[PDB]
Amino acid sequence: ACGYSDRVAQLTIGNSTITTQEAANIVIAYGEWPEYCPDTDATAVDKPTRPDVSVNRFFTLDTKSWAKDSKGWYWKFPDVLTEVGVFGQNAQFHYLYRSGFCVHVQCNASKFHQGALLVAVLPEYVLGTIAENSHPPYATTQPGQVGAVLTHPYVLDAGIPLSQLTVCPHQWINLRTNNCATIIVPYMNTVPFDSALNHCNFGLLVIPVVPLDFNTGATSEIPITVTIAPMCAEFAGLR
Amino acid sequence: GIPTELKPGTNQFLTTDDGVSAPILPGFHPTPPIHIPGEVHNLLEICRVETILEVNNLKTNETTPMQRLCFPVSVQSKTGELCAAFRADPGRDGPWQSTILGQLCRYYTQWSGSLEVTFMFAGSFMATGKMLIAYTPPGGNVPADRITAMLGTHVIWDFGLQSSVTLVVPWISNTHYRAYFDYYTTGIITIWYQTNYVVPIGAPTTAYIVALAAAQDNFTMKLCKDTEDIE
Amino acid sequence: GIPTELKPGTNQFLTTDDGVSAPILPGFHPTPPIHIPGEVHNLLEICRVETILEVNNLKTNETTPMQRLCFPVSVQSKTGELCAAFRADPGRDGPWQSTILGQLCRYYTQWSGSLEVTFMFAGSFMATGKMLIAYTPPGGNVPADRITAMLGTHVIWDFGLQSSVTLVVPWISNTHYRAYFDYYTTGIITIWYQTNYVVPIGAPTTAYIVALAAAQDNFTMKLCKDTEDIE
Amino acid sequence: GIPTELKPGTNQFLTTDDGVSAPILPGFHPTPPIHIPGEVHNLLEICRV
Amino acid sequence: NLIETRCVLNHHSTQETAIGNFFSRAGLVSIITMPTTGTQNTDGYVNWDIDLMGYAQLRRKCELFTYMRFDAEFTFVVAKPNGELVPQLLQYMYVPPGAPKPTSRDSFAWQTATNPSVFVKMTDPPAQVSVPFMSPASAYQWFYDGYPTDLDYGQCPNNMMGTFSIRTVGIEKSPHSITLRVYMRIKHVRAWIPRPLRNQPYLFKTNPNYKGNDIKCTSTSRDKITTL
Amino acid sequence: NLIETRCVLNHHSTQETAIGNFFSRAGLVSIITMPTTGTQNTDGYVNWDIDLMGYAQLRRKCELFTYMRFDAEFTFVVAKPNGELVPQLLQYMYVPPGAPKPTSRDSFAWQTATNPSVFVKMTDPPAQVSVPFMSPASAYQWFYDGYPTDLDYGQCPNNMMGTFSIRTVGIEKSPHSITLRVYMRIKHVRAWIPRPLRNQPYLFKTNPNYKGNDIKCTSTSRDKITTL
Repeated sequence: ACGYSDRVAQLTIGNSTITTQEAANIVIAYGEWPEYCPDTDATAVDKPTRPDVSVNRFFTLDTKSWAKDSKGWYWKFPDVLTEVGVFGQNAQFHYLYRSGFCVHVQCNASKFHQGALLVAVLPEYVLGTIAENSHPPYATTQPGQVGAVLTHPYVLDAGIPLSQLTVCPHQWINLRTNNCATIIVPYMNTVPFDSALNHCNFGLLVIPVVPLDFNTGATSEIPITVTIAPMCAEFAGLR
Repeated sequence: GIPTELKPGTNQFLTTDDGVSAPILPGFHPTPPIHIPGEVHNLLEICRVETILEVNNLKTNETTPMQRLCFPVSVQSKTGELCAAFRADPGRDGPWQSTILGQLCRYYTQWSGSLEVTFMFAGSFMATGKMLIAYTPPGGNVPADRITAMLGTHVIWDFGLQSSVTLVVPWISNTHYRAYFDYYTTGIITIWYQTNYVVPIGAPTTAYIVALAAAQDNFTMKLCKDTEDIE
Repeated sequence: GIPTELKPGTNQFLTTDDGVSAPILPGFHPTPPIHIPGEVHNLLEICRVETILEVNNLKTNETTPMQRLCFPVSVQSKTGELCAAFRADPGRDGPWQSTILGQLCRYYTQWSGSLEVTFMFAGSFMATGKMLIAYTPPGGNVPADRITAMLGTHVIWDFGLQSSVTLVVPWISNTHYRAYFDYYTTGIITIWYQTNYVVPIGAPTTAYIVALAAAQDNFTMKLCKDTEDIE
Repeated sequence: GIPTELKPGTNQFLTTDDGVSAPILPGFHPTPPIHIPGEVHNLLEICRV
Repeated sequence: NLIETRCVLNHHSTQETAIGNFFSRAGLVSIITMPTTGTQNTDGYVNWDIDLMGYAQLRRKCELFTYMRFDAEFTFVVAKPNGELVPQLLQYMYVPPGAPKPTSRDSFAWQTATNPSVFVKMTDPPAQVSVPFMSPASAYQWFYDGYPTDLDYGQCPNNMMGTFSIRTVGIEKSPHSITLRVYMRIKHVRAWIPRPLRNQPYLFKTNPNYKGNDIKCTSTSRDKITTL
Repeated sequence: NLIETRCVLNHHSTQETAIGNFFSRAGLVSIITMPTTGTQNTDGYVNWDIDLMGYAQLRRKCELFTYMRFDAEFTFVVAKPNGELVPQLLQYMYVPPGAPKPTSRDSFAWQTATNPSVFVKMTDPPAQVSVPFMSPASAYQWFYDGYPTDLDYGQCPNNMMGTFSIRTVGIEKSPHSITLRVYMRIKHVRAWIPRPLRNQPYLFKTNPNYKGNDIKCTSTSRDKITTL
């Protein structure tokens, strides 16, 4: 997506402004643009609230630190912004929710660092455990803003090969060239509106496939910064 | 009534017969469908997607599998020495098993078409050097030295200029049979060090290459058969 | 004769198969029909009819059931106190069981649409006062006091001006399953005393409210299933 | 052949079923009819007497 | 319970709530048993008058309307009491209304051309037959607020649909016991004048009498009118 | 082996790789056994909830996609345990979702008109029936990253397709033991959002849990990265 030899740009959405290089090397998940839900009898008697206020803006999550031994990270949506800002209180008072997302993963490293991260979106990212029977805890199924760390990245903590994660909307971040990925994700579900608190429509994974390396003396931890922006977010309280 | 004569095959149940059965619930109107992005129509759509090849599938890796996803290059390696080698056998065992393509090939008996393998270099932006990629056609002698490989189908890849390069396996075919033997017509990809790994002071002296592969458009398969990948 | 092959399903009797049987009496001409007013074509025609809700379904009523048909308001009640409360769950047990709608819902597995509840005040023409009706959306906290209820979807009803008022439940849904649990998305209607009951000398200090309810046009149901209402 | 499925009622003999049976004598040409006055078509003709 | 998740945001088809779909499907309306010898079978035959108010399930459904008109499809599922089938020839005879019913295993009734009969082997697949709209009136009526001429109140004989007489064929009695299940399906339904749904247990087939000491409430109860 | 001769120089048909052809063919989805007397048969009936995640073979094929929509054709191949057939009348009843399942060999459930039932003799050719798309949602989903309200995680009840209740007809128990094979064929398939192929052995029907001590590699190994 974004790398060296790209004109720096300053994008602003609301009271937020991020400086990120303009690289029209964007990934549009499954080939579709986020849109406002088609008509349905439910919200035909109770229109869906479309708070364009402080909801359609740049939420920049806390920066994660990538070291020589990091295993990878993952966040669940919409969970990640459930405990944050007006997207949070807007996603809690309303029974039904629906939205899309512009996801922007970004790195800051020197040219003497090396590594490669795979950024992918996996719809309905259900997790497993080592096992006896025992469905994973609520603290690792819905990690929140902080996100969670993969324990067995090779099988994505779900018994499926990482080697095949690319059949999902992905984008590589090879420190050698580009330092940032961008992915546009549209709403995907078996019904127009779901609960923003019960179901997590998908997961964002950032797994280092080629480990961070550098010579002793250089900053030992590379910062990975995730910025999220809801697109065409709708809420239906039913009243 | 109408004079009819029951012919052989009457009363038989063929698991592959495609008939029409009585609807168990005639009054039921199934919930109507909506739009869900990403609908798949043919498995080949999936096969055209690059997945990671486990070229570095060593017996010593098994306990740290994450290392199979990429192999390395380093300064110790001398100009002209062989870096890695594997053949283009999607269906068979080996590196291809990790790819989505090789996994789907097991679900079929025959297949044929072109393949494309992509190599990505992950090392420091300060590193430079040239690797030689060579495809040895089916029924051909694997290159002995860098010089012979150069005389065959090859690609001089300078990762100081391009961080990635793609090779195209022109044509492979398979006709899986029993006696278990594969009528697999397939070449051998060989990666050579054209130059040694060059790097300045301050940069890692060991970097990694990631290999991705996928079937091209002309790739097709026939005759289904449940896999042996599960138990 | 015509070569035919009997396929699986031959000789079976499916209670839901819709075939054609031989007329037992071919020469008989059934008495012809005439016009009878009130022919019904779809059960939903019946569901759109307001029936009485037994909001006052107390355990102490059972022996004098006629009292369940209406609840009361009085002077003793203080401004702001909760009068009554029930949820909008047609299919489930409770007040809705008395309505024609709730009875027909048991004859189906799924349903969804809007509902409308009407409140009628029966007290002396000399009485006046205001009641606050509030609908708390599904998955919402039932109002704690009059003031919070007021902040949500509500209706200030002055029975000194209107003897009747109608509220509309925007949307309810159900997906009845077993394990017995209802995937019932439904709100809570709460009736509050905005003002106390005001009346002059000579008029009863206790009057009654009657509650009627019905499904709106967008209401629909699917998947039949014999009820559990009889034995 | 043509895929058929025998439905309930197969092999039954209904005394009121009105089917077609095989002609026992296909080559026979029944003596042709002539005019006989007084043919009756409906019993009600008799009831009006 | 009341799990408030998974909200159906689409309207379903109205076809499902149509009178026809509501009264479709073949249901069991009777179970005749003809043992070799026991209580009521040194006879060798059975007379089942076609009765709908048999199963309270279907009865309640019909008494939602005052008048109804329809055709009926009958399917005869027979076999021995344990489910086994044997090469037994049976005869099912439909005795219309106003016609004489068999009074013995060999009455003349069984030979009467006007009583349509269907012969089938217990091995053959279930026999199936359709009975039309028999009433002399424009519709069957589950309620008659008059007298057809007291103990004959509410009784309307114009709903009489006929009788089915079952028996094994042959001059000698059958060696096998037979358990026959009669299924009925209502075709081409038409209903008029909707009425309140029965909320009291049924006491008799022919009348709305209800237990007047134990009058059950239409709905369940709760403590306070505010607790929910 | 790798015999490099006989090279297929023609492209095959793409029809073979189409979602439909990949999920066609009737496969065995269940084997119910009803012995005269043993462990679970002093009952006389069986309740098999329709389950696809039964055979890992078909399950792996489905979990290649996130959402799927389709109709299902069921064929009932029954006979005694040794392959012999006898004149036994059987009944297969489909109990939709949200409907009450039989709890005894003679529950009222077996008479409920709304539970479609098919009666067939073990001698008659296999019974065949088609079940539609039951979910209240637009598609079945093999993965739900939420909770339907922990121990109820990943569990989506909107995939519930129904139950089949088998039993011999007749008031007395059947003298014969029955072994019934249930075949299912997926019709009109539609799939969405392709995902990685299961590479770890399955541990449970209802979740992706995998043995975390013995994590198997997607591919076999070799000595050097140059030996081939």
